[PDB]
Amino acid sequence: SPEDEIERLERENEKLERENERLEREIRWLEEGQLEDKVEELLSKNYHLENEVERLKKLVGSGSPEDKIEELKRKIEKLKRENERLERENEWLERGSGSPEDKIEELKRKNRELKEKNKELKEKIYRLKESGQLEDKVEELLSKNYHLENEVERLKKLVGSPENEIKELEEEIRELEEKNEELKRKNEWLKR
Repeated sequence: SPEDEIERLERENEKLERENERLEREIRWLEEGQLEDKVEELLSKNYHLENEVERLKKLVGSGSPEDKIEELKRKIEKLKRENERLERENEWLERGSGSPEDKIEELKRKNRELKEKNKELKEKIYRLKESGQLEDKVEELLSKNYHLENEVERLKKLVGSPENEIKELEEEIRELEEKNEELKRKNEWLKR
């Protein structure tokens, strides 16, 4: 089915999109690097991020709400993708296949573009890394900087009251389940 194609290419492109962004940043740091200077300032940046992780960790008194919020955010993601799958089929049934096939065409063009750039970016980094020892240190420290960045934001999506948060997410789940049901009713109505 066309929507099986659409889903696949969106999955693959977003990952490419994310991975290319990281490579862009690495090259931007290694071309700009005076590399010893760049290393020092990455240490300080990672130092500041690790203390923020610690600060935010202490603002979390219990992991039990954290677990719950994480669980609800996952459920919300499941429900949204399923609602999107139902809306696409419903549009397709109502309005025909010309709209997916153009979307697919655009998605396969961007996919090829994204992969071409990925290969170029990755090729540039190997060249940039080259008989250099500082260069790997810079690689690791940027990688660490990426993970600490992600960790600070994870702890920011939590801390504000954790139970007010669970209250919100559970209301959103009610809305999505209501929407899911309407979309399935319209779908069965169409395929009758």
